[PDB]
Amino acid sequence: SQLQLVESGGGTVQPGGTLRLSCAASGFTLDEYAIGWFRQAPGKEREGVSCISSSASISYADSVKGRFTISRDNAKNTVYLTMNSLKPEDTGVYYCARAFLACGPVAGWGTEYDYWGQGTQVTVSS
Amino acid sequence: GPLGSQVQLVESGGGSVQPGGSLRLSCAAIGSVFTMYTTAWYRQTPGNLRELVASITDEHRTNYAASAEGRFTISRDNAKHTVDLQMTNLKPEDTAVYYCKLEHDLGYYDYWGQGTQVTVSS
Amino acid sequence: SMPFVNKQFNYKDPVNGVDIAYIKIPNAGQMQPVKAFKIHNKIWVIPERDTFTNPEEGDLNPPPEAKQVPVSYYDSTYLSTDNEKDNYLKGVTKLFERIYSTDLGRMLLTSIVRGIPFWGGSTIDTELKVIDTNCINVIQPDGSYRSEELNLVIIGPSADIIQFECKSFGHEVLNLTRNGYGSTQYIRFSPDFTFGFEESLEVDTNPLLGAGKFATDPAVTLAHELIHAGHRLYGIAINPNRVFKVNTYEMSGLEVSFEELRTFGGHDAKFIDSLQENEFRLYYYNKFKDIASTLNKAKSIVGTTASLQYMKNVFKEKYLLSEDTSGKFSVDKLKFDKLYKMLTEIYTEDNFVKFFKVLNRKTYLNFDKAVFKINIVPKVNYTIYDGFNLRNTNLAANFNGQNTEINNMNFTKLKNFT
Amino acid sequence: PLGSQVQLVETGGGLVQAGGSLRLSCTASGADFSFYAMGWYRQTPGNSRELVAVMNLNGVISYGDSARGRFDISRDGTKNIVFLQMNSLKPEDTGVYYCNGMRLYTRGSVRHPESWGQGIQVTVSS
Amino acid sequence: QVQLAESGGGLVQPGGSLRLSCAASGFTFNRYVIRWYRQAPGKERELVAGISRSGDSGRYVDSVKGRFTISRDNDKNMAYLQMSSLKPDDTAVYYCSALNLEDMEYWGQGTQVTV
Amino acid sequence: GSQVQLVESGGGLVQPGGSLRLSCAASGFTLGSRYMSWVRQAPGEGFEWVSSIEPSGTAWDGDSAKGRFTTSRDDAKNTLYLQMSNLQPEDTGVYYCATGYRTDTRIPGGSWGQGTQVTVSS
Ligand SMILES: [Zn+2]
Repeated sequence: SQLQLVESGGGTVQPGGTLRLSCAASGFTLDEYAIGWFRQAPGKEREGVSCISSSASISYADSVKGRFTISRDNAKNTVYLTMNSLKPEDTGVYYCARAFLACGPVAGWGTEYDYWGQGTQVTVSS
Repeated sequence: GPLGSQVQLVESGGGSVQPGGSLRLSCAAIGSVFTMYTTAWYRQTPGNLRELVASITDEHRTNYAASAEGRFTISRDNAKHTVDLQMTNLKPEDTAVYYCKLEHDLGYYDYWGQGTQVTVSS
Repeated sequence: SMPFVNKQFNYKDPVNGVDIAYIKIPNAGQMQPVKAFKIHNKIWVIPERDTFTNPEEGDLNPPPEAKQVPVSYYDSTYLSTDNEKDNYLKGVTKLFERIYSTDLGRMLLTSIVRGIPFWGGSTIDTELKVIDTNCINVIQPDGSYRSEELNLVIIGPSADIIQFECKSFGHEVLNLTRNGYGSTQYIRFSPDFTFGFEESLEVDTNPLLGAGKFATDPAVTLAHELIHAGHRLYGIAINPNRVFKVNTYEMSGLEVSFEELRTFGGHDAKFIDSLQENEFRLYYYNKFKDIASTLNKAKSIVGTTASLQYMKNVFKEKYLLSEDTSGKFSVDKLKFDKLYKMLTEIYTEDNFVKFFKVLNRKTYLNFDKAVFKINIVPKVNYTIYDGFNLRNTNLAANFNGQNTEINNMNFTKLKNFT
Repeated sequence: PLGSQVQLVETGGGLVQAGGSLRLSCTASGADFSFYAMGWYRQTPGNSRELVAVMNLNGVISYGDSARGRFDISRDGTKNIVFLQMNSLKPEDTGVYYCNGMRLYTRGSVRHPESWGQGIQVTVSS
Repeated sequence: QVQLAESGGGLVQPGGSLRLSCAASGFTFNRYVIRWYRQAPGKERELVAGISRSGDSGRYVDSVKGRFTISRDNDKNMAYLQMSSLKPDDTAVYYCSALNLEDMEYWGQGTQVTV
Repeated sequence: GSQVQLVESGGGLVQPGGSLRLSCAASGFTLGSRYMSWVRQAPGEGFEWVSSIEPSGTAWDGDSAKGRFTTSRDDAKNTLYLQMSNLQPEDTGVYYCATGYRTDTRIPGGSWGQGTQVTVSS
């Protein structure tokens, strides 16, 4: 009923480690919403990470290909980001944002992402 | 009040046999436009990935995972809206919960069964 | 398991500018803003008599009596009070849920939600631009207004209450319902009435026998119009000048369009020749190729804060286009064939009758017998899963719920057409 | 212009003294059908177009304000031939009289524009 | 009754100029799109120009871009097709049409132009 | 047009049949670009929509305004007006200028003036 996006699954890992983030959606259905993952490190811009459209069309930022996998459980109305080979550079708060039907671009997106969560913290440090 | 799924995948069969034994899996799709779905069987063990075993299209074109080739046969009834998996020469490694998937051929949405246990042991 | 209409609307709920708001439709500048309800993404309901879409139908005055056809019904007072508008709104939402509760209806409504009218409105080929008649202006609580794209409006009927139809604004050079682009569809419809028909085919296809013993399930009627909207949103409607004369009387000169025959389905839809069928599919396969080409050559976008690549991806989602590693779009013939066959052969009135398990005219070439007042909003009268044929009552069998004699408390005959 | 194949050729206008009568006539050509309703409209100098008398094949007749009792409309069966017998004419009946033809339609049938004649002048002196 | 009366056509020399006009009556003109078609004796009808309801915007078939100009006067319910650089192919019967709702298209009588 | 201010004036004590002209000075946004509504409230009662005006300048009347009250706007002065005539005791109440079309309830994001008192008594 009420609109909500809740990221979870973050934490502190070491370089080379693994984390699976969750993005639980309420108030709307993934049958008609794309979900993109974003991250913001302290002092730098937001950057796109990956997006999975309503028909499960999938895209990745270059710096993340072969390391992260985005996936989806429509029955749970949840999108997941499984992150392997984490590097210090991957540190930051990770957010998921919905967009109607289709994914935006990895960079240069617009207002198509109309709602997002409070984020979940990912720290990668020795 | 509450609304249920538009389509119900009713799986049946499976069971427990010894190595080399046979078992049949079946799934009745209730209420679906069966024609616009690929029908597939998957299997999953706890903590592991749900993996494809076999799929078949509305025209009855089949696709088998390497493990299923030569021992499993998947079939489809477009009048009754059912999808069957006949397993033969079963091995302990085939032990898993088996799930039927109705996969919309245009990517609109999917339906998944509840899961049916298959146990192979001596 | 999520409802199609995820919120409870009452006609008197205050506006919020998002899913309850006063709206204006394009090029109806002198129209008064009307209260509207966004029951689902891309789908709005306006509980008003349609005096707006056609400027030559700007009031509810009937024609002179001699000029009214037998199958017509006029009551200028219908849908004038807040209580009727509340009941109309909840009747429409309930019908949407009934449709969405079948796999066929879920599928159709999914097609409708993703059938966004194409952004083909610029004189510059490489510039994506909305067409303004595929938008409404949505008035906000702060008094500002925002232009919003939408696929579907359900509106109350014009002076003829029973003239249910699916219309859309045209364009100076584009025939949007037949070039693959699509356009916003306005469906004049009412859930407050339904039509009497006859279980005997001999009688149902005779223009004067019987008085309409059985009541059409209004979910089928709505689904019928939604099937037209599906054809029109994907720009694959059959030209209305392709018709066939009703050869059973004849000097009346009555004709039905191929678009109608296709929409009804069943044995009807086999009157369309197999040679013509393949030709229509080829034509629209080429129109889908043209749209993918236009998208590949798109260099800019105007009139939105959304990115160009997102808007390109919107239409990849609509037409189910393939994309290669260069980002180029193409039409996959297997997916287009399935999409086309689904829109035209799967989505039919006859197939909705099979999924609803209701009694229904067996052919489009029948004759209306009566119009009844109904009230489907109370759950003791009509349900999402059963319509009138409530499975937990004596109305469960023999379509007793649609039998206007057995279930006579649920139907008031307003006019015999015979 | 496929509808422009139907033509409403109208005859029988002219001059008449007040109190006399005229008979207007209209035959349609190019129709593979029988009109559901046919009738007559008029337009008097400095005033808009108003219904005089129209009749449908079920026998329903509609009239403008002063027509019933004076003006009799008739039709040759189901043929597209219609007559207007205008008795007790008066000077303010002066104007142009147009033929009108309306095809039948049902809820599910194809719709067609209505047919209109070019008009013929009626002028009654006082 | 909706009527569209077109005129301004006739016999023209290659390179000559023409102004087609259409008088519209019987419908709410400023809510209708206006089109100009043409049809040679042995060829199917062809759309040549269309203008938005308000005169906002117009588009043209390729064969006439820069040579033909379509316009409308919503104060007088008039539409025009000003032509120039006429070519022996441009000879055909030219039709003006008006439409607001798709499939509800009102047609004019036609005017023959020869080059 | 984020920070919005609306200041009404023109209220007064009038005898039946009399006339008043209400005005509302708007600041912080372009008044001519919004739908605005005149609303009234009698003591202990709900809000009654009086009239609205569109960005285009078209005014629409509620029952109390019809044939009696003219709603208008001076774009350059960012000011809305309600010319009242043939006032009657039942017109008594506080009169507000409020953003939105057909406004008759306080809605988050809507802005209101402070109101001006209209009293019609003999
Ligand atoms: Zn239809």
